[PDB]
Amino acid sequence: WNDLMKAEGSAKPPKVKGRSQVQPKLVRRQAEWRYAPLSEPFLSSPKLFKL
Amino acid sequence: VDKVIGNAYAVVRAVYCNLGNLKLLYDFLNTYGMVLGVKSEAELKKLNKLAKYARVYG
Amino acid sequence: NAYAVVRAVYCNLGNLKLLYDFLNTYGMVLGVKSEAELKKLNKLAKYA
Amino acid sequence: RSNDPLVDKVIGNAYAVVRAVYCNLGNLKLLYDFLNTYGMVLGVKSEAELKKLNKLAKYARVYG
Amino acid sequence: VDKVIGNAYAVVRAVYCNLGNLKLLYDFLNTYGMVLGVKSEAELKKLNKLAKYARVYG
Amino acid sequence: NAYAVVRAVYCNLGNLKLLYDFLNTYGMVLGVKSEAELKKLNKLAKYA
Amino acid sequence: MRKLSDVYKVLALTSLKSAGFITDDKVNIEAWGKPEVLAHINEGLTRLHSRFVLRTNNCIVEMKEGRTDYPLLARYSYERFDPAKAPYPYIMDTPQEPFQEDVIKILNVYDSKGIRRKLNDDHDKNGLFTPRPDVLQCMWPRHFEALNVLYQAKHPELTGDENQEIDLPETLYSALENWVGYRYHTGLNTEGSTAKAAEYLQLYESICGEVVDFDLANGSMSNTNVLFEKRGWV
Amino acid sequence: MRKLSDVYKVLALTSLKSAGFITDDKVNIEAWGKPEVLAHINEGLTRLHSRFVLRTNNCIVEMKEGRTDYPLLARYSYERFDPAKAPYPYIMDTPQEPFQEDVIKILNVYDSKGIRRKLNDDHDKNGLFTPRPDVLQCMWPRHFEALNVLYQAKHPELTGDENQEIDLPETLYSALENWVGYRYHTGLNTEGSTAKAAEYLQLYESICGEVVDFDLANGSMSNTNVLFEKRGWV
Amino acid sequence: MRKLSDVYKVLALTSLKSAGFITDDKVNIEAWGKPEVLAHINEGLTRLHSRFVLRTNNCIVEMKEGRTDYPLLARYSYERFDPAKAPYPYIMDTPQEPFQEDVIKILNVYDSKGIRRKLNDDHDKNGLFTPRPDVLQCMWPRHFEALNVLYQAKHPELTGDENQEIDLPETLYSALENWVGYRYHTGLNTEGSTAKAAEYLQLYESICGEVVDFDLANGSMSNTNVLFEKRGWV
Amino acid sequence: MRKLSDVYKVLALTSLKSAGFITDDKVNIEAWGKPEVLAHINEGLTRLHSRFVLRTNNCIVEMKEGRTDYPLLARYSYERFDPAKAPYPYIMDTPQEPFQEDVIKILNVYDSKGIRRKLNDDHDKNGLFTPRPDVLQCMWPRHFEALNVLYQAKHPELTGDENQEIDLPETLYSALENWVGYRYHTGLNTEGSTAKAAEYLQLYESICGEVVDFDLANGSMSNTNVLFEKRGWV
Repeated sequence: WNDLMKAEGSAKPPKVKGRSQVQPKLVRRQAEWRYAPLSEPFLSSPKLFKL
Repeated sequence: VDKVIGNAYAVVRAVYCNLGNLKLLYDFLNTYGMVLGVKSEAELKKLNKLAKYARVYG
Repeated sequence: NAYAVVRAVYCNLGNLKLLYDFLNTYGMVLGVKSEAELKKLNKLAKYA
Repeated sequence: RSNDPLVDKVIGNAYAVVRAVYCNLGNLKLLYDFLNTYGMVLGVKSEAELKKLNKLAKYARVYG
Repeated sequence: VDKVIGNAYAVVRAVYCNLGNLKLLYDFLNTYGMVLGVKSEAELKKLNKLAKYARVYG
Repeated sequence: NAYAVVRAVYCNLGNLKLLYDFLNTYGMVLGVKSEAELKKLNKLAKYA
Repeated sequence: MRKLSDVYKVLALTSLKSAGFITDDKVNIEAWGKPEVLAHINEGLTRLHSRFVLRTNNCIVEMKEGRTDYPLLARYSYERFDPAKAPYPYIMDTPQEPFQEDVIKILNVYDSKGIRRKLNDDHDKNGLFTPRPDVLQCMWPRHFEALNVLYQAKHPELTGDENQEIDLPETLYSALENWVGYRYHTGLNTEGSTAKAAEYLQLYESICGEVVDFDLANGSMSNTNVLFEKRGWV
Repeated sequence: MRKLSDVYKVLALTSLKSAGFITDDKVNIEAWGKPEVLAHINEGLTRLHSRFVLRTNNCIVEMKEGRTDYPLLARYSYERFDPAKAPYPYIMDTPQEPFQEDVIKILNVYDSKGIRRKLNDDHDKNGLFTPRPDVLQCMWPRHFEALNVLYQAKHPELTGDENQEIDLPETLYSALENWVGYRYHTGLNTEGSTAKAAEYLQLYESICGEVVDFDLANGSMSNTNVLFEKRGWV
Repeated sequence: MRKLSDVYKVLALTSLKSAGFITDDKVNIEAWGKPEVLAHINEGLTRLHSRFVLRTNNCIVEMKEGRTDYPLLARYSYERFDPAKAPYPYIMDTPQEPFQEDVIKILNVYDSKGIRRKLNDDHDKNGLFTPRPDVLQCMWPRHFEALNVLYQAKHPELTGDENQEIDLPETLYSALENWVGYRYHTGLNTEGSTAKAAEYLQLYESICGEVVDFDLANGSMSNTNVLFEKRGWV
Repeated sequence: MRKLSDVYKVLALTSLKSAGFITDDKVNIEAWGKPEVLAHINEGLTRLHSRFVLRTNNCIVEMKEGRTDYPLLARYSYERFDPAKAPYPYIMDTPQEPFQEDVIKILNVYDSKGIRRKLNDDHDKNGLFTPRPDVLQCMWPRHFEALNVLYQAKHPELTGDENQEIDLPETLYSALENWVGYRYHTGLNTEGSTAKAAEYLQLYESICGEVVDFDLANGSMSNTNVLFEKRGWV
């Protein structure tokens, strides 16, 4: 999963002369469009835990 | 069993790995003069090139 | 190197044939001068 | 992974000699071991080389 | 080992770097008159161009 | 300069061949006038 | 399945009718041009057996250790072993049906285990390359193997015996005659005979076109689409 | 695999039938035109072996230090070493199959380690340029090397012996005859013979077209698309 | 690699078969037309070596101070120095392979340092202009320099010796004959011979077209796209 | 670089083979038609040197005060000064390479300072107009000036000496012969000879087309686009 995230290792495109080796990071895009909405609830109040 | 490097190549390699022993045997045959026994003249004619001495058992 | 092994075998093909023929032609005369050890010779030992 | 085509190219028809040798490594080793026992008569040219023999020489036949 | 600048070029360069020593050897051969020994006339005919004096061991 | 090195070797090819032949032809007569030092000559020293 | 004797007669009445060597009874060919006609029938069948798939035969080829190149000649067979030009026999044929050296194109080769091996596949271990049409290069002669080689075949060579039977479809005999006529009439180098050779040769194509326009030589092929289920496609 | 003796006879009955040197038995060629016919068969096979890939052969070329240009002639081979025109032998051939100087086009060369080396690649160290069709320019003769050079081949030269066997597909013998007829009939410079030469030459193309329109000479090629998995494309 | 003696014989049997100077044994050419035939082979090879890139050779050209124009003739070479027409030698050739004055087109010239210098580039210091095909105009003869000049080459001139070997692909010998036939038959100025010359000349193009339609003379070229990485394009 | 003596021989064997003046040894041209042949070679080279850019030469032209029109003839040169038809010499040539009056088209003229001066530019002070191809009209003969005039050139006139060397590419000799044949055969005014002249002339175009279809005369040109950076375009 981590290799798919940053396009390296198993998901590393093979580099051959002449042709390109560009791999769009769709997994990383989807993960970054979800990191922020899931973290704000913990950072919105001056007091984190309410008992 | 069925070898992956080839059936005949296994045999060739096995012969190759034993060249040293065969080299010693060939050297011992070549330097130490050998006398051998032979049944007839045809077999005597069919002797190797390092056979210096022979004996025809008539 | 497969080629090196095959070439090393091939260049010694005549000597291999000579050794195999000598093994088949095996007729070296063995000196015993005694019947006991002459009877104790191997099955391939002809000529004594 | 098979190197057999190389053997066919180089030692193709005469592979019978190599196979016959391979089947006889044990016999050749036994022949050499018996050969080192010097249990035979050795042909020698002239008396001079008679001295030049192994401490284990057991028979000898000098020609001339 | 397998040289990167070429196998034969390494040899050529090695010979080149030692030209000075070979120059001294050639000079010593050329200026100091040399007498050499020869077995026959054919070998005597096959002598170098700086060999002024010879001796045929018959 | 690879060309300079190769050309410098090539222009001296005849002298290299002459030196190599003289090394192989090596037959310089060495004066000893004594058996001891004559027996102490190198293996390549013929003619004395 | 006619005989070469009958082919001589039918040739003497239709194609080689004005030929010189036609005997006085008009129903046979004189004994001086028979080598010529026989050398034209043999070429005629070879061409006909090349375009159409008329004779599909398979000859099994046993594996001999140390041999990778396996020429499919008749000198290497069992019943026609030639010790002067072949070290050991490796093809297998029965006495009633010996190998006739009649391989034009090799089509599909199976194994002794039932595994199909691809032909001329550069990236395919388990592939039998053919370095020349009548050869075979197996790169791994495994133990206890054999190769049923389905190949296009030509008619077995007509030696000259007038009792050898000819394997040709009855509808294609009007094309074999028009090719013998072409070969014969084109060698006389006369203007009248040459112009007749072209007509006989063109008629050969016309009959060889009507045979392929009506599927009289089994050229059309239909097979079940087994690829469909393998690629998924529920 | 016919013999040159048989080719003489089959030529005497079909193509060179009106030729002068045809003997009285009509089944052979006189001993004064045989050099001429043999010089036409040799050219005939060369043309046929050039268009179609009929004989693909590989000859390994050992590396000798200090030599980069490696002509693939027969004078540099082992069994046919010619000390007068070659300093050392570097090709490798067995006595039963010596090098026959039969390279038309070099197609694919591997190494002693299994690494394929590209051909005529300007920007490609590890590339063997060919400065002329029958040569080879390796720019780095590494230690313990060799080169299995897969090349298109021509039929070995026919010296003239009537027992030399000819490697031609049976379906292409009707094209070799039509090329011998062309070469022979076109040299007489007569109007009648010249017009026949054109017909024989055009028929050569027609038969050489039917052989390529039915894959009788193994011209069609299919290979597994190994490039797909390498460029990504999961 | 055939010999000129063999070319005489093969020419006498196929192309120049009806020619007058054909000797009584039919396997050679009389000693009065040999200059004529030799002058046709030399032109024949020149044309064949001009269309196709058959012989690519490089001859290094040392820099002599004060000289910018560097004609690539044989009078300026080392082994063939001609003191009467050349002040100093500047080309470099070995005794076994002397310069043969065989430059048709200059293709690519490198330096003694490995720097490629462009050809015919008006705005390009470090460019070697060629004011005429067999010349070279270096505008800055720097110290310790040389120029490996890769050029298209023609076959070395055939003096007339019957032991000189000819460098032609075996598949292109059927085109050299058809050009010798053209040159010979077109000079007789007779209606019959002229009409044969056109046929032989047109066949030259047909064979020279089949050689280029099958890549038998190494005309197709593929190279790695090194430009891609240089222009950016990550 | 062949000689006129060799051109006579090669012409006598290929093009002018049926010509009357061919000597009894067939390898030379009789001394009565040599002026005719020489007058055809000279025209032949002029045409070949006109279409293709085969000889690009530059001759510097010093400025003499009071003279604006500067004909580039040989009478105004230094080594060939003709006091009877030239008041003062202003061209500059060395004894080894004198001016040969061989200007066909003037292409590009520089100055003694390195400033390029445009040609035939109506609105362009600092422009050298050419009122006739072999002239030059500088409208401001400044002090201490000169003009390296790069021009298309023709082969220097062949006087008739059989030791004068001819500057033609080896691939274009099959076109010079086909033009000499045209000029010679077209003057006889006979129906047979005229029809041969057309064939020889048309072959001249065919060879002159194959030379331009393969860049054997250096006709294709590529230059760096220096205009790009000047017009802005960062």
